[PDB]
Amino acid sequence: GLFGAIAGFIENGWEGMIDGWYGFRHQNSEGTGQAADLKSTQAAIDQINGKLNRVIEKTNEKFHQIEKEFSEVEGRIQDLEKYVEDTKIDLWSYNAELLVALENQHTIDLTDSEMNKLFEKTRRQLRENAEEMGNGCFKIYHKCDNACIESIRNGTYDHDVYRDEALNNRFQ
Amino acid sequence: GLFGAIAGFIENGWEGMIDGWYGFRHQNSEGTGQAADLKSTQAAIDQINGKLNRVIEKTNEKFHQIEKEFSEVEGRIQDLEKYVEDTKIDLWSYNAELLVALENQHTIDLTDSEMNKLFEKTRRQLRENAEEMGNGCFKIYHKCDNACIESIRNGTYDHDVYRDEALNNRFQ
Amino acid sequence: GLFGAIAGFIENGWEGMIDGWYGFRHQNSEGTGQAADLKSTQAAIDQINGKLNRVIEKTNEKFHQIEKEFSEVEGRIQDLEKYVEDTKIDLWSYNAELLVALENQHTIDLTDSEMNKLFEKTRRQLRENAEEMGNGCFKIYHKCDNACIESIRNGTYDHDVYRDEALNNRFQ
Amino acid sequence: NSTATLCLGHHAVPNGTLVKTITDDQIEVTNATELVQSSSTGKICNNPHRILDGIDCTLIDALLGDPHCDVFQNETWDLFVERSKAFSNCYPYDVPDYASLRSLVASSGTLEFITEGFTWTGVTQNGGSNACKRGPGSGFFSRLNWLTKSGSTYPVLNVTMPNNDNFDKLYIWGIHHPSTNQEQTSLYVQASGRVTVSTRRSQQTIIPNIGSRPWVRGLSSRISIYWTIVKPGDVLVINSNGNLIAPRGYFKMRTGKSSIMRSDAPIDTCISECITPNGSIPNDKPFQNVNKITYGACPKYVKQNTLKLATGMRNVPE
Amino acid sequence: NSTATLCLGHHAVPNGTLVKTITDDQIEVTNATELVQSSSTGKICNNPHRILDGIDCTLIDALLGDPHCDVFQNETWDLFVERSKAFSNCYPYDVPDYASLRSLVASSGTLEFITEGFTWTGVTQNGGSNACKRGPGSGFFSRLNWLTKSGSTYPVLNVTMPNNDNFDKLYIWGIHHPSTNQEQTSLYVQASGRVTVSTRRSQQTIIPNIGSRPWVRGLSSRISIYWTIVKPGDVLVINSNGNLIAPRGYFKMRTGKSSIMRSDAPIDTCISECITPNGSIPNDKPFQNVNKITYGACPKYVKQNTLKLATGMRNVPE
Amino acid sequence: NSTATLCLGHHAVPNGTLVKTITDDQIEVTNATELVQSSSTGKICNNPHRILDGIDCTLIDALLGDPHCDVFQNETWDLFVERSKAFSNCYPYDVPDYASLRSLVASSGTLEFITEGFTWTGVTQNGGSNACKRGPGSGFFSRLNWLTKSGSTYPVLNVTMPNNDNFDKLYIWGIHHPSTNQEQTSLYVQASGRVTVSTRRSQQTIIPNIGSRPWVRGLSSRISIYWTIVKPGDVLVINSNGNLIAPRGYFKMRTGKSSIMRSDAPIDTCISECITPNGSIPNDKPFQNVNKITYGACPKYVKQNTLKLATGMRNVPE
Ligand SMILES: *[C@@H]1O[C@H](CO)[C@@H](O[C@@H]2O[C@H](CO)[C@@H](O[C@@H]3O[C@H](CO[C@H]4O[C@H](CO)[C@@H](O)[C@H](O)[C@@H]4O)[C@@H](O)[C@H](O[C@H]4O[C@H](CO)[C@@H](O)[C@H](O)[C@@H]4O)[C@@H]3O)[C@H](O)[C@H]2NC(C)=O)[C@H](O)[C@H]1NC(C)=O
Ligand SMILES: *[C@@H]1O[C@H](CO)[C@@H](O[C@@H]2O[C@H](CO)[C@@H](O[C@@H]3O[C@H](CO[C@H]4O[C@H](CO)[C@@H](O)[C@H](O)[C@@H]4O)[C@@H](O)[C@H](O[C@H]4O[C@H](CO)[C@@H](O)[C@H](O)[C@@H]4O)[C@@H]3O)[C@H](O)[C@H]2NC(C)=O)[C@H](O)[C@H]1NC(C)=O
Ligand SMILES: *[C@@H]1O[C@H](CO)[C@@H](O[C@@H]2O[C@H](CO)[C@@H](O[C@@H]3O[C@H](CO[C@H]4O[C@H](CO)[C@@H](O)[C@H](O)[C@@H]4O)[C@@H](O)[C@H](O[C@H]4O[C@H](CO)[C@@H](O)[C@H](O)[C@@H]4O)[C@@H]3O)[C@H](O)[C@H]2NC(C)=O)[C@H](O)[C@H]1NC(C)=O
Ligand SMILES: *[C@@H]1O[C@H](CO)[C@@H](O[C@@H]2O[C@H](CO)[C@@H](O)[C@H](O)[C@H]2NC(C)=O)[C@H](O)[C@H]1NC(C)=O
Ligand SMILES: *[C@@H]1O[C@H](CO)[C@@H](O[C@@H]2O[C@H](CO)[C@@H](O)[C@H](O)[C@H]2NC(C)=O)[C@H](O)[C@H]1NC(C)=O
Ligand SMILES: *[C@@H]1O[C@H](CO)[C@@H](O[C@@H]2O[C@H](CO)[C@@H](O)[C@H](O)[C@H]2NC(C)=O)[C@H](O)[C@H]1NC(C)=O
Ligand SMILES: *[C@@H]1O[C@H](CO)[C@@H](O[C@@H]2O[C@H](CO)[C@@H](O)[C@H](O)[C@H]2NC(C)=O)[C@H](O)[C@H]1NC(C)=O
Ligand SMILES: *[C@@H]1O[C@H](CO)[C@@H](O[C@@H]2O[C@H](CO)[C@@H](O)[C@H](O)[C@H]2NC(C)=O)[C@H](O)[C@H]1NC(C)=O
Ligand SMILES: *[C@@H]1O[C@H](CO)[C@@H](O[C@@H]2O[C@H](CO)[C@@H](O)[C@H](O)[C@H]2NC(C)=O)[C@H](O)[C@H]1NC(C)=O
Ligand SMILES: *[C@@H]1O[C@H](CO)[C@@H](O)[C@H](O)[C@H]1NC(C)=O
Ligand SMILES: *[C@@H]1O[C@H](CO)[C@@H](O)[C@H](O)[C@H]1NC(C)=O
Ligand SMILES: *[C@@H]1O[C@H](CO)[C@@H](O)[C@H](O)[C@H]1NC(C)=O
Ligand SMILES: *[C@@H]1O[C@H](CO)[C@@H](O)[C@H](O)[C@H]1NC(C)=O
Ligand SMILES: *[C@@H]1O[C@H](CO)[C@@H](O)[C@H](O)[C@H]1NC(C)=O
Ligand SMILES: *[C@@H]1O[C@H](CO)[C@@H](O)[C@H](O)[C@H]1NC(C)=O
Ligand SMILES: *[C@@H]1O[C@H](CO)[C@@H](O)[C@H](O)[C@H]1NC(C)=O
Ligand SMILES: *[C@@H]1O[C@H](CO)[C@@H](O)[C@H](O)[C@H]1NC(C)=O
Ligand SMILES: *[C@@H]1O[C@H](CO)[C@@H](O)[C@H](O)[C@H]1NC(C)=O
Repeated sequence: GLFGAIAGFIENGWEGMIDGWYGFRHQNSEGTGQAADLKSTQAAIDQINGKLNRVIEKTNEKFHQIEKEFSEVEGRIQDLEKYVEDTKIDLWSYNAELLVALENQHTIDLTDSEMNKLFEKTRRQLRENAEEMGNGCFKIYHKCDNACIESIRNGTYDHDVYRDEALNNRFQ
Repeated sequence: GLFGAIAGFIENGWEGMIDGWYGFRHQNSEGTGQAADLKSTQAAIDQINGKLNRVIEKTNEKFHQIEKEFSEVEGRIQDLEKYVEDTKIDLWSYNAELLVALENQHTIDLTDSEMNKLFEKTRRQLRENAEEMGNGCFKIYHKCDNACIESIRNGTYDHDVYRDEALNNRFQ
Repeated sequence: GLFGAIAGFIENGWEGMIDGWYGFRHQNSEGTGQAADLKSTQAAIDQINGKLNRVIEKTNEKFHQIEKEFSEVEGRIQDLEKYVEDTKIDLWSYNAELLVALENQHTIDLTDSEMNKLFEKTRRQLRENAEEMGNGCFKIYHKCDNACIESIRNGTYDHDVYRDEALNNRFQ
Repeated sequence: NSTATLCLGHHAVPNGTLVKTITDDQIEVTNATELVQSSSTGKICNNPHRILDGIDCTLIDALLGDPHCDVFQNETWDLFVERSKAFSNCYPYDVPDYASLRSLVASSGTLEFITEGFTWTGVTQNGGSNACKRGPGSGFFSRLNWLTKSGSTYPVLNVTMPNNDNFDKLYIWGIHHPSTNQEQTSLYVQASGRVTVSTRRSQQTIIPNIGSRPWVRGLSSRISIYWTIVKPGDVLVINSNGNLIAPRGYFKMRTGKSSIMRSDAPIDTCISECITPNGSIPNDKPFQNVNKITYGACPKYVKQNTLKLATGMRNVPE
Repeated sequence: NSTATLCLGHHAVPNGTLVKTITDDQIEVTNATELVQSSSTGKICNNPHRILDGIDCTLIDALLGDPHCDVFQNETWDLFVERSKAFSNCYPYDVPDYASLRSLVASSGTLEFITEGFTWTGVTQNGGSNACKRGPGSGFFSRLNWLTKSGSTYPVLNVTMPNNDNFDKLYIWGIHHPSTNQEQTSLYVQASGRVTVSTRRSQQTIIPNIGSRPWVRGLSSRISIYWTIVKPGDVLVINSNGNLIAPRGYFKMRTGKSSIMRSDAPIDTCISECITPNGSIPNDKPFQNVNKITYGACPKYVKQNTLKLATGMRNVPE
Repeated sequence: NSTATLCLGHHAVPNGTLVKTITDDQIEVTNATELVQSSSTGKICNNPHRILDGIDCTLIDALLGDPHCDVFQNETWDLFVERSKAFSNCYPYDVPDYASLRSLVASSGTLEFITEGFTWTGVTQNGGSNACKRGPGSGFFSRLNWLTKSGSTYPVLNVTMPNNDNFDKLYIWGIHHPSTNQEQTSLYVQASGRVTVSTRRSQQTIIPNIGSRPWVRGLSSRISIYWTIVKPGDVLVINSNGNLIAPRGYFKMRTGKSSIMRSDAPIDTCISECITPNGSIPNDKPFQNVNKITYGACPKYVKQNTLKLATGMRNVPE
């Protein structure tokens, strides 16, 4: 929510996306398509799984302790024991709350950061043949086929082949 | 302070701004103006009020406890009671410090993030008729009146009407 | 790691850099060079030193306490003392772990943010005479000497002197 | 001109507030809020709890039945307030395990006393002493009974009392430590006494200790005070052959929110939920720096004196 | 057309999960995980710890040697389970400092008892009582010895026992409080008794207390139970002239993981590492809301009932 | 060429350091710092605190006045160091509530003893015993007085002592438990003793216990040690008719930074502010893993052994 990609200039999510968490969707001169992006999906999944393994890892092992339930009324010692127990419980519940509160915020922020990173990388790939329309889509000013998009998806777009006709289409 | 908008490429704040937290200020062919932006102001205010309501919410209710002030010298039990009390106080003061330290950092960062989000949205609105001057201002390369700015303020700027004369003014 | 500069579109670090943490490296019409940037280096160093001084500052001072090692077997009171001691230790080790875990993440993120801030500032300086190549380098479309780069390094680049020939070199 | 200009910015104020962050220790923001309550009104307000002012009486004195503590009969409370000017004006006594009995009675919240019919055959009841004047003549505690010899003999007292109800019973009894060896045989003809109080799960036996002690209110003898708790279905038995301060009935035991607190602040007619010895404090802030002794829905005690939370952006003036 | 279009986006689901953050208290994500275990199977499983079911016996009864507790001889455990239907069916007794002895024996983990040869000259051993029937006749505890007078006299018992081994020894002894003053001189001819048990670093002396008490299982007398620990190199001495419940040997003391727990859940044949009075619970989650009394590698107890951790992005449906 | 090139970057090192973050457990940075101190020099340095080395004396031995503890008279300390080779070489004794007295004397910080003039009429003072040799002859503790019969009788001692000063007074007294019933009537003609020590707010009465005990340094009798605190304005009274170990004066009570610690590390001439039984450790790091027993401005004890804080950027080598 800090970078303004998810719930920002990206209006809403896609429910037809079942391969990965982030993907593309192109409208071409032959028909519509759809794909996924394994790189960002795996990055986000690895970070979230690392955090999960960090929190759920086991630490506690206690065998013999104090009495915590009493049946009669004695005095100073019993009052002190109940005080000790109650202090411990009240100090652990606060940690339990704060940890979850912090980690949810961080998880939301990192999942919002991956989307912006993917967008900025794609923008830097289409050097000066495309223009951003403000809602997440790019407008490309030359003619691609299904063999043009797959090159922007796996990092082999050669902008020096379409640069002149894009410059002629978008400035005149 | 992470995004570099407040105290970054924005030099200083405006003290003539009393409507909202973020706003515009235009210099036109008829005279100067000023306005505010309710969207970002309300977003930031809602987040800060939510955090405030999170921290100040009431949890403690204790009735009968141990003795914490003594008048004579007895021995083991009194020493143990003073130890218990002191441990509890020392463990709660640390939480009190850390909570405020973390929340101030997060609040500063989110108020710095809203400004960058507003700037980037405005940049995406003026698609290719404006150029950024690096200090927060935009330079528009066509002729607006007071009816042109109000459209960039409430999201109705139609860039296809001024695109040709802007392209002729900024490239030749 | 949130902004995608370090370990992102910047492949790897430079080991010939011993002046500062961030710097430039230009390839010109007369030969290669190298420099550093004191501004961002000092910003990052000041923030990290502030955090360090925050954590290592001294707070603890205790003189007389309870018995924590025993030689015989007595009963309720000794069990309660051992319970109190163990609870205190287990509650302080958790804080010790969480503090370091949070601060390392924040330090990595701020050192990644400074690099992106420097890059974006440099991009805003070369207004419309340069193009980003996607891997950290800028391509300038006019002819600089060693007196042209030093002006982009100390903030005196006047883009209105090279704008026409850059526009003629990069659009035709 | 053939162009325009549109600049963006934020707002600022002439004087901000200094707050602490993770890195910097003094940064300027446009606004902040305070999180530590550091003052009290000085008064103790009497809503919505029930406050009982122990003007000159301690709790044990009002329990045993001191003569000047006779308005605290059958009283109830939610918080007992003990002043520092309190004194005792009856027979000198002492309670082994004083804190246990004080915290046991305070946390119950009642002084309701039911009178039971004991039968002590062969002894003389209702003993008095000029150190505990009740009006114009001599007297004693109002909830205890001083048994002495009857004419020329003091038999072996053996009594029983069952508990057929469905609540606990609290019995207060005692023993009398004389001053000399002639004061013994002139009150209890046996040259040594003994007190045994028993249930089906416990027993307590006391032997008196003859000796001289400092003069307190005109006497050198003393009285030791013990207690017993009888649970439903059980049965109390008392056995003695000298030096017995007998009970007259039982107090009822309850469970809930009740406590005791030492303070000298006056009492007022406000509405407040947290009480400290310095007075009542509002509990709208999460932390507090007034006192570590509290009662009610209170904040938490911290060592710091000020903790400010930023509620605005960074202040960068012109 | 002479152009194209390439849009980016993320995935969404029809129904998400509500989680809490630093600012917002209810935000919708695509997935979450639960972190607080809030249920138990109801059974106590018997691996990999060693569970001993104290069906009708408490720990002190199985230690002293009650007649109906004769299957708990030389037993070992990792967790003793005390039921709520447990009762005693022998001579009425009472232990001063009961919790200390219970926690001392429970944390050792053995009832292994070695028999030592004591020599009490001038007295009659193996006393019985019809309140502790062992079969068809009268008996007593199995680890204690009731010494009475021999014919017409009761000499002064003085005995010693050294510790030449390399472990601690635990001795359990007692004293007999009679009912009347005629029951004294008919069992121990001296009109008053005394018991002194001493080491080279400690001493304990007890005097009996004659008196009437409530009838429990047909008697009004009682027995008080004391203990002593002898460390290597030391030596125990016992001195008495009446009212001595003598020991027969010593228990061995150990150190490790062992405890006691009150619960009424049945026992099963699973594998589980954490045990609560409600049963065994899995410990794959970091927190727990079942019980604050635990044994083994357990989670931690918190007051909350649900704490969800987000494991996905924010859900913004179409 | 007609163009140029300007690239930006950061710095890297050949070998970094591995740190933990919120998500990843092993990430490489260019530099880090250590936050847990895990070693000690082995010596105890003697500045800026005042260290007193209890070479062979425990605190109670140096308090009572043992013969080989006669250099610890009127001493003061900030931290008493008790070795493990310490032994006692005087009359065998025992202190009920030993830990209470040890922690009460240790936290005061003085052994300053003022001699008061008591008057015991009718008894013989300055008793000795060959188990506490002081030089070539028999002796006793240096701060206690052994009163025995004078010729053929032992009257009832009754003494008083007021407190007109403005500080507390600490009195140490005791009682003598004989071995047989003939050792009683040959030292105190009465066949039973009794000691009563009283103030205006308290009382303590002890009765001796005749019996045989293990031989320690050649005797089977013992001495029990009790204490009393007299506050300003009060008055102490002592009453007895046998078995009295009388005091000779009073210790002065103070309040401040003082404690006791068991350790065997030698003492050196450094400057250090934190002391552990393993020696003194520097306190420039916020945490510590040496010992949980500390004195002074120390770090805090944690279970971890290493915690590294990153002080640089991420290391991405060529
Ligand atoms: C064992 O040892 C103790 C210790 O000495 C003895 O006890 C003291 O016992 C005497 C016996 O009478 C006590 O004496 C009385 O003291 C009263 C205290 O008044 C004090 O307070 C006033 C101010 O309020 C001072 O001015 C005064 O000096 C005292 O400090 C006096 O008021 C009494 O006078 C009353 O009664 C007698 C008759 O008995 C009259 O003749 C007097 O005129 C006066 O009206 C009286 O003098 C003394 O207080 C005890 N001291 C302490 C510290 O307890 C035991 O007696 C002894 N036991 C045996 C068996 O001998
Ligand atoms: C000091 O004061 C105490 C208190 O009163 C006296 O003790 C009581 O002592 C009497 C003496 O015998 C006890 O009496 C016996 O009570 C038994 C209890 O049964 C009870 O339980 C049944 C149900 O289980 C009830 O129905 C019944 O009402 C009782 O509540 C009886 O079972 C006994 O009967 C047995 O023995 C006698 C012979 O001794 C036979 O004649 C009877 O038929 C019967 O078989 C017997 O009656 C009484 O229980 C004691 N009460 C308490 C509370 O302890 C002391 O005696 C006294 N000391 C002196 C020296 O006088
Ligand atoms: C009640 O029961 C107790 C327990 O048995 C009796 O006490 C023991 O009492 C005897 C009585 O003398 C004690 O005997 C003495 O033991 C000394 C201990 O030396 C021990 O240590 C050395 C090594 O240092 C060993 O070699 C030795 O075996 C012992 O273990 C001896 O040194 C004594 O010898 C001294 O004095 C006598 C004169 O009395 C001389 O004849 C000897 O030669 C020697 O010089 C002596 O033998 C014994 O130690 C006690 N044991 C314990 C464990 O306390 C009580 O006596 C009894 N009460 C009554 C009233 O009978
Ligand atoms: C990236 O995707 C493109 C899809 O267009 C792959 O290939 C083209 O590769 C096929 C394979 O023989 C050739 O026939 C086409 O002529 C190629 N077209 C272009 C425009 O290059 C390409 O191989 C993929 N690269 C990687 C690394 O996976
Ligand atoms: C946004 O602000 C503009 C201000 O220019 C509003 O309107 C123009 O609307 C008036 C209203 O009748 C017309 O007369 C003008 O011709 C409009 N000018 C242009 C350039 O459109 C507009 O209505 C506002 N929109 C919203 C949604 O508030
Ligand atoms: C920034 O660096 C430039 C390096 O080119 C400095 O100066 C030029 O300054 C020299 C100094 O006399 C002149 O001879 C050149 O003609 C200048 N060239 C240009 C293109 O301006 C400049 O002074 C530096 N500025 C600061 C503030 O340090
Ligand atoms: C609340 O009452 C307590 C009790 O008196 C005050 O505590 C003391 O402060 C004075 C002066 O600073 C010291 O001389 C005492 O030693 C303190 N007593 C303690 C700490 O038990 C406290 O200052 C009061 N608080 C306010 C805000 O009035
Ligand atoms: C686990 O067992 C404990 C012990 O009974 C249960 O605790 C009680 O809950 C009932 C009903 O809510 C209350 O009446 C009791 O007062 C509680 N006893 C306590 C708190 O000691 C507990 O509910 C059980 N937990 C589960 C999940 O079954
Ligand atoms: C500091 O001293 C303590 C006291 O001996 C040391 O503690 C022990 O470590 C040894 C060997 O690891 C164990 O056998 C003992 O059981 C430990 N005693 C305890 C934990 O009380 C400790 O290791 C020393 N620390 C250093 C750094 O030397
Ligand atoms: C401080 O702020 C208040 C309110 O904004 C203003 O009235 C006052 O003049 C300011 N004082 C100074 C010294 O800036
Ligand atoms: C600062 O915040 C408080 C509440 O947190 C508010 O009452 C006050 O008006 C704010 N200051 C200004 C100048 O608005
Ligand atoms: C106190 O209460 C008891 C029973 O509730 C009653 O018998 C008695 O008369 C009451 N005494 C007073 C003074 O109210
Ligand atoms: C909830 O989600 C499940 C699984 O995604 C789906 O089967 C179910 O139909 C959904 N129900 C509603 C009401 O959205
Ligand atoms: C949500 O996460 C859990 C594990 O955390 C996983 O088992 C489950 O499949 C996830 N939900 C979906 C719809 O994939
Ligand atoms: C208990 O153990 C002891 C020694 O280990 C042995 O002498 C005795 O016979 C055993 N008793 C039973 C019933 O196993
Ligand atoms: C480790 O770093 C040090 C200092 O930078 C350097 O001298 C050493 O050669 C390095 N060793 C390796 C194996 O990289
Ligand atoms: C790493 O940091 C420490 C202090 O934190 C410093 O002394 C050291 O020189 C640093 N390492 C390098 C290579 O500069
Ligand atoms: C100890 O101090 C007291 C009073 O301070 C003094 O009377 C006595 O002589 C001193 N003894 C020694 C050995 O210094």
